[PDB]
Amino acid sequence: TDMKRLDMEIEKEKVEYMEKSKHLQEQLNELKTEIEALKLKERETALDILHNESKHNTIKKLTLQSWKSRVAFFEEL
Amino acid sequence: PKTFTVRIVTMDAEMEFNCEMKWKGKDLFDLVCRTLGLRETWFFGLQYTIKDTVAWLKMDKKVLDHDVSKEEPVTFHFLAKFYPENAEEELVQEITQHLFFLQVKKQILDEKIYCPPEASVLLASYAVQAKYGDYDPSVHKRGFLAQEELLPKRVINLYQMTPEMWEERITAWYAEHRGRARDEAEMEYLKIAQDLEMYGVNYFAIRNKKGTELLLGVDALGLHIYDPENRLTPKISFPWNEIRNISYSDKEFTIKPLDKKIDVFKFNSSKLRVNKLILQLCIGNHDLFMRRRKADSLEVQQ
Repeated sequence: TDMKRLDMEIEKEKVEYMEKSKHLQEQLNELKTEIEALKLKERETALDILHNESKHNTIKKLTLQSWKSRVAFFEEL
Repeated sequence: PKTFTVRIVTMDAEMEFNCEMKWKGKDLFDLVCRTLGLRETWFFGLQYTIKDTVAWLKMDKKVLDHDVSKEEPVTFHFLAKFYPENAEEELVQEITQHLFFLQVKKQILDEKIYCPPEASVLLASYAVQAKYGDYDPSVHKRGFLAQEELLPKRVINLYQMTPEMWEERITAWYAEHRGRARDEAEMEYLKIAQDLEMYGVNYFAIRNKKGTELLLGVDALGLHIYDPENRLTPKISFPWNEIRNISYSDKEFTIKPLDKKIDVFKFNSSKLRVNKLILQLCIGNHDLFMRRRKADSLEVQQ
C-alpha cells in the first residue's frame, strides 16, 4: 500500500526531472541557434570547437575499460 | 600567550582573527567555520599562496609551521576545496549552498570552467533571480543589469551582441524563473554548473614513464588523464572505486588498484609544492568518495 504510494511519488519526481530537463535542453539549443548568425567564427576557441563534439555519460564509458588496459594505454600515450 | 593577526578572505567578505601562536590548522579552521555558522566544514579549506602554487592549511599542523609568509596580516582565502558529487543531495545548509554558489559563479565568470555561450546565459538568469527576486517589468526596466558582471568575457567577444541584446536574452529567461526562491535559484545554478565538463576538476601537468606531457584531473569521481590540448574530455579515467592506495616519493606518484596482482599506475611531476596539492586532493577526494559509497557521514580531511 505505502510502497505502491512511494513508487508513485518516485515516478512523479522522475517525470518532473525529465520534463524540466527536456525543456531546458530545448531552450539551450534554440538560443544557441538564435544567436549563431551573430557569432564571430574567427574568435572561436579550440575549447568551443572541441565542445561542439553529459559529463557523467562520458565517464561511465571510460570507467568500463579495464584497469590493466588503461595502465597500458597510459604508458603508450 | 601571544596572537598574530590573520586575514580571512571569503567569497563575500574580509575579516580578521587573532590567531594563537600555538594553534594548529584545525583550531583556526574551526574558529572560522564557527564564525560563519558553518557545520559542513569537510568541503572547505584555508588557502594561501607560496611561490608558484597555492597551498591548503593542514589540519594537524601548527599554522606557523606552514611555508606561509609570516608578515602580518597572514592572509588566507576561505574556499571550497572539495566538491560534492551531487550538490542538491549533499549541501544541507543554506550557508554552504551560498558559498559554493558564489565560488562556482566566480569560476564561471573567471573562465576557470569552460561554459558554452547558451549555458552562460541560463546561469546568468538564475544568478539574476537569486539577486533581484521575481522579475517585474514595472521595476526591472531597460538597463537594470547595466552595472552587473553576468557573462564570461569569452562569450561576450564571441558575438556581435550588444550589452542590451545580452540583457534582453538574460531577462527573457529571468522572467521564466518567477516564484523561484533565492536559495532555489542558486541551487539551480549549481545543478547546471556541476554538469559542465571542467566543473570540480583540479588540473595538473604530469608525465608518464616515457615522458610525454599529459594533464591529470583530480575530482570527486576519480583520476582522469587528458591530452593537454583537451581539458574537456579525458582519454582515460581511474575512478576511486578501483583505487586502493595513493603513494608518493621523489616526484613520482603510485596509484594502487584493489587487485594486488594488477600492475600499478604511476605518473611523475617535478614541482614539489604542486605535488603536495596533488597528494592532498587525491587522498581527500578518495576518502570522501569512499564515505559516499558506504553511506557513511562525510568527514573533515587533511
